[PDB]
Amino acid sequence: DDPIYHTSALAGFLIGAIIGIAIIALAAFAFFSCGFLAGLILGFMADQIA
Amino acid sequence: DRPYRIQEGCFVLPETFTDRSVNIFILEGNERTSPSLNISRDTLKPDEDLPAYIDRQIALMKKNLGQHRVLSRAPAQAGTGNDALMGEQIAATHKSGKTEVYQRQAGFIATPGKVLVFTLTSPRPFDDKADLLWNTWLAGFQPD
Amino acid sequence: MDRPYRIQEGCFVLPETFTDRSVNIFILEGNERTSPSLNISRDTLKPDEDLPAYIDRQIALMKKNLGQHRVLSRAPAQAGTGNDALMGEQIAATHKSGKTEVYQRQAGFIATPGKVLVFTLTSPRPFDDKADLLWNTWLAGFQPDK
Repeated sequence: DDPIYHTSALAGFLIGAIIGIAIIALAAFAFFSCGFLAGLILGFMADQIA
Repeated sequence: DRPYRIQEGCFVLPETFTDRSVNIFILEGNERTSPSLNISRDTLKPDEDLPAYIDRQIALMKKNLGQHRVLSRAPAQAGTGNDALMGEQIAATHKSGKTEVYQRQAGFIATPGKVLVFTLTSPRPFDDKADLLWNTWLAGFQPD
Repeated sequence: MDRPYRIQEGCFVLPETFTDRSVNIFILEGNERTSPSLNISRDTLKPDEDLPAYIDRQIALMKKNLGQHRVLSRAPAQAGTGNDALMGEQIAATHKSGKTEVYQRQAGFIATPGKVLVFTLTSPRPFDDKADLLWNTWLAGFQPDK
């Protein structure tokens, strides 16, 4: 059930759309898109639509 | 044993892996005020062709994003000449609080069952520069 | 101007002013339980920052942004084999996600001057022999672009 380890809807157009808005609107995304924290990027993305 | 290529080199993976990589390109230091590019992947459901997949993606974005609006949908092409990929593109808007973004997204079947998606995002309505970037980006793609 | 950029599916041209923040994500299939996943990310070294200092900064970022981040080990790491192999550093570390303890290995390497390449394995349960072999098989098979 966890998108970090399983296929999910966080793919394709949906993740592409979320990534774009996050870059502009969420300062924290700069940290979750590089370095060690990026290992959990899909967990961060899931939280943006929950 | 399966090879995989990234910009920095190549390696091998387990045979049954699913690629959910997201390529992300930003103008650093102006990330909130400049266009960004990203590339994502997806897998078609059984008996699901690309038009039905995009139908499904549009509904997912309306359900999960803020005031998602699809303004247009039209054919798209990734690459040029014999090796080009056919697909569809949309132009859309959605919001996160009082911030509105503008996006163009195009999806293509790269290999059987596998979708490749290109997304351009801007914090402002697309000007001529942003339209040029969109078209040069897609036209320059060379499938392996 | 526009420079080439390579992905699994092909290549394209990218204006040289764009910084690459791609995150590769590889979802593996489980057996009786959920399987670890693999991830590759990028970063930029600060001026006069060496790799150990960069790793320190990353550990601090994980501590600030996650729950109960705990380093279990830190040691040298190697990406690839032969003359072109990259020498770097790795950690093993856990953190809490809801009610569950997540296990990670993360290794950083200076791939090109000023540029860090990070390899990550994430598991919802303690490492086992299978997960350890995956980690070392993956790192050993990396072939840097020459």
